[PDB]
Amino acid sequence: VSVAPGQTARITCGEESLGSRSVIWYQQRPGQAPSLIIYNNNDRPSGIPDRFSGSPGSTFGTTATLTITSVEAGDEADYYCHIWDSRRPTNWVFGEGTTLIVL
Amino acid sequence: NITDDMRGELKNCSFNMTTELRDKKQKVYSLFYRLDVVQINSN
Amino acid sequence: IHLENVTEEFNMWKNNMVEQMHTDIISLWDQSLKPCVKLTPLCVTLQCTNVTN
Ligand SMILES: *[C@@H]1O[C@H](CO)[C@@H](O[C@@H]2O[C@H](CO)[C@@H](O[C@@H]3O[C@H](CO)[C@@H](O)[C@H](O)[C@@H]3O)[C@H](O)[C@H]2NC(C)=O)[C@H](O)[C@H]1NC(C)=O
Ligand SMILES: *[C@@H]1O[C@H](CO)[C@@H](O[C@@H]2O[C@H](CO)[C@@H](O[C@@H]3O[C@H](CO)[C@@H](O)[C@H](O)[C@@H]3O)[C@H](O)[C@H]2NC(C)=O)[C@H](O)[C@H]1NC(C)=O
Ligand SMILES: *[C@@H]1O[C@H](CO)[C@@H](O[C@@H]2O[C@H](CO)[C@@H](O[C@@H]3O[C@H](CO)[C@@H](O)[C@H](O)[C@@H]3O)[C@H](O)[C@H]2NC(C)=O)[C@H](O)[C@H]1NC(C)=O
Ligand SMILES: *[C@@H]1O[C@H](CO)[C@@H](O[C@@H]2O[C@H](CO)[C@@H](O)[C@H](O)[C@H]2NC(C)=O)[C@H](O)[C@H]1NC(C)=O
Repeated sequence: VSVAPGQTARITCGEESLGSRSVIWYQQRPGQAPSLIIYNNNDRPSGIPDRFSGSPGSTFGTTATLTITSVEAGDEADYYCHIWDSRRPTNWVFGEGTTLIVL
Repeated sequence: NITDDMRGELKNCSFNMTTELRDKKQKVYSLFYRLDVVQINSN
Repeated sequence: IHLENVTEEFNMWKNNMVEQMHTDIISLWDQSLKPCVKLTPLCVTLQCTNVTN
């Protein structure tokens, strides 16, 4: 998955939505430990930058996205989604990785 | 204990019938007089 | 129309016409059903499970 620098990329991960959901986005640089990005659907902890667009949780029958704007070479990180639905049981494993290949 | 020359006034019959559902069918029996059944045409 | 002096007694408990109202609503309910479909072939063996939740 590749776009030009300074741009926005679109990253999706996992099943279609069923009910009200809470999503969690984690990132991981290669060789290093994992790391948080987005803890609620559109909320991020302090000390973390903006320009990370998440999806609202109210929309039914959609797919969770993740939009990265003003990208750079440091943003080359393996990504991991973690969904929590109010209809499906608890996922004890993480979603599929979507590696970014920056320009 | 029927004498052979006299005939039965009662016949005893069994057959199939639908139950309350549509899939099950059951086997049931009853009595009838001779003036209500006729012969369709071994067995 | 309004009236003066004349005074009558009432009784809600042995009052009539409520009985024919309770008859008439039942009869209207029954008349509103015979042009609609029967559900005879629906009584059948059902294979059931829990919904996804
Ligand atoms: C989906 O269904 C599961 C049922 O397995 C839900 O898991 C339940 O999660 C709650 C979270 O509060 C657990 O409650 C905790 O229980 C301990 C027991 O002492 C209590 O001390 C804690 O304060 C807390 O209340 C609950 O145990 C757990 N169920 C089982 C069987 O372990 C889950 O929340 C449901 N929803 C989702 C979105 O997954
Ligand atoms: C004609 O009518 C006779 C009686 O007038 C019916 O015969 C009866 O059919 C039942 C079928 O369940 C028999 O019951 C069985 O009896 C044995 C005897 O020990 C028992 O071990 C079984 O567990 C069961 O209870 C009953 O015996 C039988 N009557 C006689 C006198 O044998 C019959 O259904 C009718 N239809 C025909 C013959 O097509
Ligand atoms: C009432 O329903 C029962 C059950 O559905 C009927 O029994 C079925 O009767 C037919 C003809 O009598 C049987 O066909 C025969 O099969 C045997 C071996 O399978 C074969 O040797 C014969 O040549 C003939 O093809 C059938 O198998 C039998 N089914 C069962 C489950 O017993 C019965 O005929 C119905 N009517 C009455 C009046 O009892
Ligand atoms: C039921 O009753 C009839 C009537 O009696 C029996 O029919 C007889 O059958 C035998 C042999 O087929 C004849 O010799 C008799 O003349 C018949 N009787 C009449 C009045 O015609 C029949 O056999 C009986 N069945 C059973 C099982 O008892």
